[PDB]
Formats: sequence, structure tokens, C-alpha cells
Amino acid sequence: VNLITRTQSYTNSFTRGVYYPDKVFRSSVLHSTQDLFLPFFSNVTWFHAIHNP
Amino acid sequence: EFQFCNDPFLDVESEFRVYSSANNCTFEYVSQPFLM
Amino acid sequence: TDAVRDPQTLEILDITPCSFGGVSVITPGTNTSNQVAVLYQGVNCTEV
Ligand SMILES: *[C@@H]1O[C@H](CO)[C@@H](O)[C@H](O)[C@H]1NC(C)=O
Ligand SMILES: *[C@@H]1O[C@H](CO)[C@@H](O)[C@H](O)[C@H]1NC(C)=O
Repeated sequence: VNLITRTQSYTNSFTRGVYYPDKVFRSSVLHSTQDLFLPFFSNVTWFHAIHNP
Repeated sequence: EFQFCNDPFLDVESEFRVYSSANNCTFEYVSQPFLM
Repeated sequence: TDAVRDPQTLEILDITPCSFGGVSVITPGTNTSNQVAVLYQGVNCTEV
């Protein structure tokens, strides 16, 4: 059955989305990682679902 | 190999409306909940 | 690699290379004498 309606807005990611690439402990160091990251200050779709989604 | 409805949603207590039929699986994992 | 968790019991330990260094030989002229001194460089004398 269909009972969900979606509403789209746009917001700013700021500096959210940083994760630990590998489980290798590192203390007091600046490390460079090439990985799939959420770019800083990106447009993040904010979806409201009220009850093709 | 689930086939879902075009508007899948959980019923809570059951899982009938999410997937109509279930068949041959490939993986499964039961652990502590993600959301607290 | 400086720290490792023990697989059997979860305890964080530090693995570090133990004593090593260079060795210098202090000698007078070989015509003066054959006595020498050895300088173990960078290591505390309890380690040697
Ligand atoms: C980008 O983000 C701003 C701030 O949320 C928003 O006003 C703008 O519409 C967004 N642009 C698009 C359409 O991605
Ligand atoms: C070297 O060994 C002596 C032994 O008495 C000790 O007093 C000193 O603290 C040691 N120094 C270092 C850097 O380990």
C-alpha cells in the first residue's frame, strides 16, 4: 500500500561525515587519507516523510 | 532475494508489508541494535 | 607499529625495538699499545 509522501529541502553538511578509515591507532599526528568522504559544506537533501520515494 | 512493495514500511510488529515474498537468501546478521 | 592489542586478552601493549646502536673503538697508535676502549653509542651502560 502507498501511504508515504516526501518533501525535499536542502541544507548544509558543514563538517559532518568524518569517520575512521582504518582501525589503526594513531596519537598526536596529522594523517592524510584518500577515501570516500562527504565533502565539507555540501548540499544534503533533507526529506520529510508524511504518512517514487 | 526480496521483492518489496513500492512503499515499504515496517508494521510496528510484523514485516508483511515490506516484502511480499521471500526466497533463497545469501547472508544474515543478528547483533545489538544500531539505534538506541 | 608501536602498540598492539593482545588477541587472547584485550590489553594494549607497546612493542619497541630493544637496545641497539653503534660501536666505536678508541685506540692510541697501534705502535704505542694494543689496548682499546669501546664506546657503545646512544645506549645506557646497563643494557650492554
Ligand atoms: C544548496 O544549499 C543551500 C542552503 O541549504 C540551498 O539554499 C540551495 O538551494 C542548495 N542548492 C541546491 C539546489 O542544491
Ligand atoms: C641510565 O642508567 C642509569 C643507571 O643508574 C640511570 O640512573 C639513568 O636514569 C638511565 N638513563 C636512561 C636515559 O635510561
